[PDB]
Amino acid sequence: GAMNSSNYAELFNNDIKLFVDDTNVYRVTVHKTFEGNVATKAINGCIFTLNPKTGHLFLKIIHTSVWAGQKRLSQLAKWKTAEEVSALVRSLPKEEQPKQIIVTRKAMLDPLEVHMLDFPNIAIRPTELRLPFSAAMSIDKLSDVVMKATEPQMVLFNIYDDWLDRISSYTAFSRLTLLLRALKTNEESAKMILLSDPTITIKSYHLWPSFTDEQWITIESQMRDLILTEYGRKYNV
Amino acid sequence: MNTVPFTSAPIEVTIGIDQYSFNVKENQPFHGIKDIPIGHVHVIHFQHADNSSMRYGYWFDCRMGNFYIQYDPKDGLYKMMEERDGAKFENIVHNFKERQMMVSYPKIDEDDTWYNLTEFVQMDKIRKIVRKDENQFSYVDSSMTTVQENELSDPAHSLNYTVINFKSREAIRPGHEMEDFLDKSYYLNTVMLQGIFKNSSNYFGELQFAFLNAMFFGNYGSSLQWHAMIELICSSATVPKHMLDKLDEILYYQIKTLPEQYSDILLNERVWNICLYSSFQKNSLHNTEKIMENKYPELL
Ligand SMILES: CC[C@@H](C#N)NC(=O)c1ccccc1
Repeated sequence: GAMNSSNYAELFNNDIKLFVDDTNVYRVTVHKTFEGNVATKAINGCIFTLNPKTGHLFLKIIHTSVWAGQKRLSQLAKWKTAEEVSALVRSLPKEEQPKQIIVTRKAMLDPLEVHMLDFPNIAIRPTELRLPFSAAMSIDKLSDVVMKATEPQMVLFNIYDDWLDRISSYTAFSRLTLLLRALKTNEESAKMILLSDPTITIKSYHLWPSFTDEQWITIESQMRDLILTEYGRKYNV
Repeated sequence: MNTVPFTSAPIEVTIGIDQYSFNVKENQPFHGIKDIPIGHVHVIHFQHADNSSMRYGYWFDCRMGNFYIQYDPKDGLYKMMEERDGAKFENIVHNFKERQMMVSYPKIDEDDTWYNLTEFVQMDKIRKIVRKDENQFSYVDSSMTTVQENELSDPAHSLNYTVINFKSREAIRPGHEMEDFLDKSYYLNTVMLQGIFKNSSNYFGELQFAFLNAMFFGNYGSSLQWHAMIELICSSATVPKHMLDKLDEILYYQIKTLPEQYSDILLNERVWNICLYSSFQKNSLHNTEKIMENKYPELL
């Protein structure tokens, strides 16, 4: 059924699963036309498909050309996500195919289920979690590859860098979700926190800085502070 | 005009014949139903005074043989049977009519209700949905499950309605996933009409039989089947004009006849609101929408 706080350690067991998030698939800027009407201009997007256990991210870049001449783009975005996830599964060896796919928005359930009719033994699930994966485009290297794409392209990342060498997946996913929650609540503060010290760098093959265990505790504290804070600034508490 | 005699009425029972019904008291001198219109299917049906659960009954066509009812005290229901001795049957019926122990099928001359509810229903198709080939008539009750229900347990006693499933490979062409899921025209016109049903009359006939089972026996799989066949048409952008116009008439008379206090278990809010207000055919059911809004505005 649906994924929630109670069945949360299921994410880190040994049944292959993917989160799919479609928030950033159809992205637009809204602007005024010469005539003073409003119009949208689409910008590149991405499907955020993530193995929460391994950290493996299958970032499918959605080039604006996909949208040309199409109508009802928000609804088509859902079907396009579903088509691309199903092509991804089909590309994978049988022993790598997920046993479950958890979608972060319930509107993706029917689209994915229809595209996956060929995989009756792959469970398509919703979740009750308010996961912050939309903030993925606040990760500079991810944003950079999406905006530079000139054609459809799959880029493969490990969103945990090398963290799993030192922490469990459960701790890795908790860290990720805290970083992304922070980036979503106040991107500027969040990024300030992450880069303040110029002596901590981001390896070329990594997404986040090379913090020590002790430094990650401090960072994690600072992000929690931020998230409680902005919650006050917003609710006045 | 044909006759369904009753051997006797040993138990108190509410007897229905098509959309008419009447109370017979325990061991009341009752010997059947006369003046039944030829040319239509019919359904005789029963609700025991003691046990109002398990309403049951028999679909039949008097052109297909001489049928009578007889109570069985072992199995404890009124059973339909065929009399093969035509002379014995005429004699029995004539005696009972002379003694006036028969109720008359009470059709008002102006009244086309039954015809409109059964226009496309044929006994030969009923018998393929209700498989019991040794009899010319077909038994249905409240509890019988459908073939599709059994996929989600006794196959001999099932309703073999055409399986319809909007999220199935049959319904969805590879590579037309979005197109076929949002516009079911393919599934309606090619798979179902051309492929399975052959023509819209067999389609409407199953649809009407599903409703009647749903209304008369509160059969839940039948109600599901009726709504599914409606939804498949309403969700198809391309439907022959003649089918839409006939659907409007079909549904109109079902809604008109559906008793008011049975509507909340026999009407699916989601399907009706979608069909009437969201679907491709939202503008093509003028009569059905008008009666629904005047009679069941709550559902909408
Ligand atoms: C959902 C209620 C349903 C059931 N079972 N129907 C009847 O009882 C009934 C009886 C006689 C005529 C019409 C309707």
